[PDB]
Parts: sequence; structure tokens; C-alpha cells
Amino acid sequence: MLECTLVADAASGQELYRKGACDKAFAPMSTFKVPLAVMGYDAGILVDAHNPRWDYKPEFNGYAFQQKTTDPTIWEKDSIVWYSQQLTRKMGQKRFAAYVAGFGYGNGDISGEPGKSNGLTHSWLGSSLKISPEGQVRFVRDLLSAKLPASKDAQQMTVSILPHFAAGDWAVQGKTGTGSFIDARGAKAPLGWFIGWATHEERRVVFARMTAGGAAGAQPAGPAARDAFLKALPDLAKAF
Repeated sequence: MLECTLVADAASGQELYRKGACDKAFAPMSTFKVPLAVMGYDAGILVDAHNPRWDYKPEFNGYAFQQKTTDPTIWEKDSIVWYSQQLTRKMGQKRFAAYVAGFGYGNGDISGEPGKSNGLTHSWLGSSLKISPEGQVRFVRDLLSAKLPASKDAQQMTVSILPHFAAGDWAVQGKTGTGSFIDARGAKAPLGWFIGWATHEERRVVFARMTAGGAAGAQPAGPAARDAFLKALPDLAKAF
């Protein structure tokens, strides 16, 4: 459908590969757990790879498979939405809004759902906040270079906690996003992300794969984008 693969060199910033429409902004969904980690570590609310450890509570109202005890590592690996929301509740509106503005993240619109005043906990979840694959790559390069307006330690910690994958000789880390949007004909259309970086020999690349439209598959769009990108990477790498 609408599909983007964008790959740049992490060190030099040079664009290495592009396919599809990569300049259209969509809801970041769970890819927003990457900047949230930076925020959480900088704020001192998140401590390390395994702390704090939070139990699920029914008032959090989380997804059935995500109703389990979570730490920062499990949060990123299993994409635990309620953990994000507990984090933003604790950091508060002032700090959240300061971080999003400081990061220059996508459209910077954290208003949330039109008539709900829920931006603090819902803005990245298929409502107000939008970012393009270009913006994602820009953000991730900044993260790896420790150039975000947050402590160096917070950015290094964030880098360390994203889940690991392998694609041939490439060692990969990255974060999925799965959501939906109402398309031009009023239909609920799937949205998928996989963003992160990959390392091989002297090279490190930063990447974003995004899919948008049209029919929901059995596999969530995020993991599907993840599998597709990992499958493609060794071939793409031949032309680096």
C-alpha cells in the first residue's frame, strides 16, 4: 500500500536508500516509546534497564496480553502501552510538553483526542501527534549521537533498552508501532512502523519502515513491518 523504507548512515547522515512516500506524517503509535524512554530516564522516573518495576492495576485499563508486571526492558520489547501512560502521568504535563517541544518531534501536536483533554496519555496513540519516516530517522540519528536536549546518560540508557534482532550479518535494534487511521473513504486502515538502527563492520545505519493502508492482516502491522524490513536489509546493504 502506502509504504516507506528509509535508510541513512548513522555516523555521516548520508541517505543510503529510499523507497515510497517517506515525507507523509502518521501517528507514531508505539514508536513513541523511544522518545518516552529518553524523557523517563532524563526525568529520573526511569532508572535503568530493570527499574522501576510496575505491577498492572485494573484502573490502568490495559490490553489483555499486556496486563503483566513490566520494567523498562519489557516495556519496549512487549510494547506495554499502560506503562507509557503511567510514565507520562508521573512526569506531568509541564515536563512532557517541554520534552516534545525540545525534541522537535513530528508535528509536536500533543492535544490528544479532540474533546477529551487526554494528550498526556493518548496523544501518540492515533490522534494528534504525527511524524514522518524522515522525522523518525532524524530523531533516531539525534538519539544515537546524544544530541537530544536531555542528559547523555538518558539517551544511552534508551539506546540500550530497545529490543535486539538479527538480519544476516546485521545486528539490529528497533521499535515497532501498530495502529490505525480513518482513510479517505472512512474506512479503518492499518498503520505499521519499525524504526531503529543496524550495525555491521564499520557501518551503522538508522532506518524507518512505515506502512499505511488498507486492509488489516492477521499479524499486527508493526511486527509485520519489522519482519519485512529485517528480510530486506541484507539485500539493501549490498548497495551501501
